[PDB]
Amino acid sequence: KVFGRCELAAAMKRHGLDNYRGYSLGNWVCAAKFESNFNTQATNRNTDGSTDYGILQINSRWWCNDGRTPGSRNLCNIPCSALLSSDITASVNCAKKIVSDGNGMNAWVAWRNRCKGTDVQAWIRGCRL
Ligand SMILES: [Cl-]
Ligand SMILES: [Cl-]
Ligand SMILES: [Cl-]
Ligand SMILES: [Cl-]
Ligand code: NA
Repeated sequence: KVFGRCELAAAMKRHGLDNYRGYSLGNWVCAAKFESNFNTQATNRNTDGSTDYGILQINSRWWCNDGRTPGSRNLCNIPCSALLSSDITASVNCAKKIVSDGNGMNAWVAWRNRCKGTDVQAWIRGCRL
């Protein structure tokens, strides 16, 4: 599913990401924009053999099981395929654990490089939320 900008903001708020760990909704929408272009089916293979899945491009090295990342963990206790669903619940629940792991949203390199220190509120501006 490719979400609209305001549609995704509302779904993220629905699932309790707005201001989760102090990160306003616009940070999460901006991260999703640059990780996946709002596409829940996004996947991207990394040089280490791990794969990133879903609208927040959650990586199989630590967070989900895909059966093909040797030595990896599954800290969200989910198959990586669950992160590709049109329902964002699994991606949100896993993102909450990632963002709580010590480095905040810096865990998403694209957030650090493309959202951090910008006017992230622009990503939710105009939306009925
Ligand atoms: Cl915001
Ligand atoms: Cl594996
Ligand atoms: Cl949803
Ligand atoms: Cl933080
Ligand atoms: Na894994």
